[PDB]
Amino acid sequence: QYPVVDHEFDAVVVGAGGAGLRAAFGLSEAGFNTACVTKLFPTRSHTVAAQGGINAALGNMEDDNWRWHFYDTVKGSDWLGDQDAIHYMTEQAPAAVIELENYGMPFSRTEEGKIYQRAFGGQSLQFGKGGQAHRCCCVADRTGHSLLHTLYGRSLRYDTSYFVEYFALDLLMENGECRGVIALCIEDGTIHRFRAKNTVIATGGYGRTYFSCTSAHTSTGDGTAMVTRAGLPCQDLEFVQFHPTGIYGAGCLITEGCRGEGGILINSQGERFMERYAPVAKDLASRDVVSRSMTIEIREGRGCGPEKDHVYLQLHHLPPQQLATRLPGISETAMIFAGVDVTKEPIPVLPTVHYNMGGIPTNYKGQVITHVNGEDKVVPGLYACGEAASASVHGANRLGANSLLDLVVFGRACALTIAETCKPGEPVPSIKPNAGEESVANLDKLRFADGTIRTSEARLNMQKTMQSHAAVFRTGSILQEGCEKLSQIYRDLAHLKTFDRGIVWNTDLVETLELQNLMLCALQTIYGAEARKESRGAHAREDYKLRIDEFDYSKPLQGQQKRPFEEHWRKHTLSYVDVKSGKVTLKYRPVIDRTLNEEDCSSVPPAIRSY
Amino acid sequence: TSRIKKFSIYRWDPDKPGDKPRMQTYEVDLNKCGPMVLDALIKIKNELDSTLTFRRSCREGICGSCAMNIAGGNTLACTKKIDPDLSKTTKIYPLPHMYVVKDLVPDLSNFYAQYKSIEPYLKKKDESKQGKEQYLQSIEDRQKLDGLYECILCACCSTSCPSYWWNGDKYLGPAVLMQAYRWMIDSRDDYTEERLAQLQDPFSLYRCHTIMNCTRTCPKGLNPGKAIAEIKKMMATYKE
Amino acid sequence: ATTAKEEMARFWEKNTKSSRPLSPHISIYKWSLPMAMSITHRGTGVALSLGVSLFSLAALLLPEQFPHYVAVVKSLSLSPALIYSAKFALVFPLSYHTWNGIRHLVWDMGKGFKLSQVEQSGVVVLILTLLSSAAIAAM
Amino acid sequence: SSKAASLHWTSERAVSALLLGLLPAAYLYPGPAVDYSLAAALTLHGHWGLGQVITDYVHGDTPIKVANTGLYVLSAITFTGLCYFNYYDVGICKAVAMLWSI
Ligand SMILES: *Cc1cc2c(cc1C)nc1c(=O)[nH]c(=O)nc-1n2C[C@H](O)[C@H](O)[C@H](O)COP(=O)(O)OP(=O)(O)OC[C@H]1O[C@@H](n2cnc3c(N)ncnc32)[C@H](O)[C@@H]1O
Ligand SMILES: CCCCCCCCCCCO[C@@H]1O[C@H](CO)[C@@H](O[C@H]2O[C@H](CO)[C@@H](O)[C@H](O)[C@H]2O)[C@H](O)[C@H]1O
Ligand SMILES: COc1[nH]c(=O)c(C(=O)[C@@H](C)C[C@H](C)[C@@H](Cl)CCl)c(O)c1OC
Ligand SMILES: O=C([O-])CC(=O)C(=O)O
Ligand code: SF4
Ligand code: F3S
Ligand code: FES
Ligand SMILES: [K+]
Repeated sequence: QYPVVDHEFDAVVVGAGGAGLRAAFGLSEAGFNTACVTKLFPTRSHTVAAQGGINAALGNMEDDNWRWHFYDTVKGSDWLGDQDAIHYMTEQAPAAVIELENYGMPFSRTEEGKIYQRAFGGQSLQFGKGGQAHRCCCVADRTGHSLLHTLYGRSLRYDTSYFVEYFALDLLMENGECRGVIALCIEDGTIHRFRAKNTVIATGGYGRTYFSCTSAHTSTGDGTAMVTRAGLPCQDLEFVQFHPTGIYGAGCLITEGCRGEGGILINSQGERFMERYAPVAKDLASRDVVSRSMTIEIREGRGCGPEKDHVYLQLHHLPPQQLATRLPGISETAMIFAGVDVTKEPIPVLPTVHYNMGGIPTNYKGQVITHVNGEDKVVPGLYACGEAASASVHGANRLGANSLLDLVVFGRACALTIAETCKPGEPVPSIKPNAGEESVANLDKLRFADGTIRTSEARLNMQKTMQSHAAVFRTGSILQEGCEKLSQIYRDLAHLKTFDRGIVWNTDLVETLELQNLMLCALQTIYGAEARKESRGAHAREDYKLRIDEFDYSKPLQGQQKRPFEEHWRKHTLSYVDVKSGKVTLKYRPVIDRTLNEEDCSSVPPAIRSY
Repeated sequence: TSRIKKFSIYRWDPDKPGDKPRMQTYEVDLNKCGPMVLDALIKIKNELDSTLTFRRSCREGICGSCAMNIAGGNTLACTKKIDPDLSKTTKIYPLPHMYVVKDLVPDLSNFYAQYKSIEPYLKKKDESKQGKEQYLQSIEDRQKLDGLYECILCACCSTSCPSYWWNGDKYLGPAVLMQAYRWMIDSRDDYTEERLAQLQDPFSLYRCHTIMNCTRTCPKGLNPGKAIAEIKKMMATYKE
Repeated sequence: ATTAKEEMARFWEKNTKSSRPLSPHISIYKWSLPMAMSITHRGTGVALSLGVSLFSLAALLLPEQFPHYVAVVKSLSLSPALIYSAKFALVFPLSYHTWNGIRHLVWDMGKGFKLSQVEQSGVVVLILTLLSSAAIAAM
Repeated sequence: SSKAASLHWTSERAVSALLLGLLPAAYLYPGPAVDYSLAAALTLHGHWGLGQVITDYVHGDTPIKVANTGLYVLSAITFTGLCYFNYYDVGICKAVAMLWSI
């Protein structure tokens, strides 16, 4: 019933954020005829809203070492991060940031003419014993805006065939190998099949699974669902980062750079309470510690404002020249969305869903992996990078200014791994003539949905269920109730009711297709949380408040019996969904503890985590 | 226990054979709605009319998707406060003098193409050193970019210029022109003269008559009118 | 892999043959004082230019010279209120276009582009237009 | 020359300034020196000004040339009639004085 247009490229990228763009023209830079499919215009991607900056051991502000950034990221991940990927990311960090500046990125400058760097949460020198680090390269507080527009402008110099306002539906799988993607052209309502030897997924996160998030309306986890519908696993989806300072009301982000320049958090009695929760790092601890600290201050009765449901971020103690130079963007945002003059009054903030640590499991080369019988096997022809991917360089808690680094580092890695593995112009894999017809059938069904629950109502009950059942502090009984209610909502997706019977810019149908994707991500997030019976990073269980590793790393390892793999939790969660019934099946794979070179970068054993 | 605010929204459907452009009226209780117009558009789409189509994403004024004509002026719906005067009906149109794909969604393909035509990226004459060491730039030379790089490409300024209405095919408009100026004065760019020679024609730059509607409507507080005048000053002084 | 020239040609070729409407502009956009003062500068320019050319054509085509028509008007003994109406109505567009022309020359030097200065300079042009049109029309 | 567009823009501001400077010259030093300079400046400034209105408003290769050709004829006759008025009649400055004496 729908006209089908078939395309054939050497590689197809799904996404136009930082990671998608960097991989898109990186492939054309390698002589590959590459297509870039994105449902938004590239500069509208959520990357444009990034503020804090991007980490790199440039050494512009003090003597730095990329191995110190490695240690910070490994400790930050609470030892759920694959150290081989963290090694690769932190060592390439100076080269990636220099590459962005050479592209024309207007970084803030120092008196020496080099890139300006600020302090950020959980960054230290001398392997955690040398004091606060300053390795967050930033364009004032509009870093992601300038990063995305610089990358987009750079991509205009290559033969990358762009497909803007195309909504990717599913992957074209055959014999465990990805043959490309099927998508819907929003402009003219036609279905498109993109055949390619290699496919990269860089579609962002799924922060919109909750009621309050700093994410954009378009961060719906569409590439995470395409993988799940393809029968492939997702990894660590229960680890959701709550940014400490999300503005009260609209949930907009107030950058962590505010605390890096001198901003502090105060409660209802004006106490800098982070001096009590983390005497060393204070307001610059890890985000999972700060978010849990702010939550306890509100829940115990020291909240700010009329309803006592938030706290204050104080910046008015800083000189006004520094605010206008370092934090101009949040100064205007705090006025528009909160009527606050940052030079006179603090900002009302509270922890808000921000970033998804979990996603599509990859190796350090960007290749999507599946796990069968304890052996990581690469999915041929499938790649992933950005927030949609689970390297996992972030483990159980991402350090601030590491995602923008992840974007450009592993976006380029996908292009590098393809350039060495394959040749441009090789015979494109032939798909069967009816490939993808089940995606079209699902689209036409939702286009004429006429049940009793409209798309806006089903999306709301999901967001409220996730918000009150998989929040900061979690418990077993509350997680089970959320699972039982989220499975019921998923079953009630058969009662969907849509009104727009069109096909050209049918955002009613598109937001329903995004709801199918959001539900698949939300199911694995709360089911992976109910099973994980420990506390690691952002996943804090009030009934299992301990971190359970293979050893008790708080005591001498000499004379300790190693816990079996099924008796500890230092391991990734692998989630599966039968999309018909909504059943969630969980598996587990070991955390990669080795690095790329022990002589160059020593592996950090698990230890007690404090700030 | 309510505050009924009226919105009259431009409607057009390319899927209906024979549908003529029309205005539809929606009633919104401001007590159950956010402060911004995009909150009313989302509330209407979620509860009143799910066929209403519009671009949105960041809902914080940084991505530039929700550019439209609200109460006679181009602005971002996500940062445009709702007029609480319940006597006046807020009239919502697409961006002016633009081909309408559907409802409030204009075709920005020409706007995007004009931005690509000026080559908006760093160009050095010795690019054999790209990916080695960070280019040096003083704080003072970096300050010259303040007010220019914050452009979000919302097309609120270009779609408000009358010269862009009459000659949008060959006049680049204040958005692209200011970005062309953003790269002319970048101390790290070596193609400054080449970027001025591209504007040696009666249409690309010199259709601006300093009407200054572009600066009035920019939701970022930028001044594409002043940047165009700085381009004109450079055009008349540079040597080959 | 299309260049900007091809994207522009594709834009016009696609839309000019489509059934998409052109969004309203003239009938819906809100006016402002600088906007109304910019077109008035164009209107007074077109009026002055065609009034000079009408005067130029009259020199080549009228059978009498200028001192004759000056004597014809004086003999009619027009009232001062009617003489003042023609003097003011003739010097007003020249006065406006002159003051707003200096304002355009100030813009061309890159000065006075802050939006609050654009409103200031426009209001200054208006009062100088009325002052210079009332003084000259009294002579 | 490849800088024709920027030199035309500069020549316009030069004539606008000169035309502005002839208004005090006509009041202080009326005579054939200012008469023919006004006839020259008024014609050139008006010819370029009406050319910008045509460029902004007239579209189509034939209607553009039709409008621009009629403008050259208008300006040529306008300059010839003003110079005729300055040589065979009282002149521009004297005419405004006689007109205002009414
Ligand atoms: C929300 C946020 C995140 C953030 C930040 C500030 C905010 C408000 N500040 C950061 C910072 O200062 N430093 C840092 O390291 N990280 C910061 N973050 C997190 C980070 O920015 C994000 O994780 C990152 O930007 C994600 O980038 P990525 O390139 O992976 O994805 P994206 O930029 O969100 O764009 C996704 C693209 O995918 C396309 N897409 C999505 N679905 C589809 C379908 N179905 N079909 C086709 N294309 C699709 C979109 O078009 C989009 O371009
Ligand atoms: C003879 C020649 C005469 C030329 C002028 C003729 C009269 C023009 C009248 C048009 C005035 O139109 C009116 O202008 C004013 C000032 O720009 C606008 O006001 C604007 O600026 C003010 C002051 O900052 C703010 O309230 C706000 O930004 C906006 O309303 C108003 O929205 C518009 O409705
Ligand atoms: C000085 O040049 C100009 N100055 C103007 O004010 C101008 C105009 O603004 C009007 C004439 C155009 C028309 C009335 C629409 Cl845009 C109002 Cl809703 C216009 O079209 C123009 O030429 C391009
Ligand atoms: O998420 C990050 O990496 C940092 C961030 O949004 C901030 O600036 O607070
Ligand atoms: S100059 Fe202002 S209005 Fe124009 S595109 Fe940029 S941000 Fe938008
Ligand atoms: S409104 Fe248009 S005419 Fe020039 S000063 Fe701005 S681009
Ligand atoms: S939605 Fe991003 S600017 Fe309004
Ligand atoms: K992730």
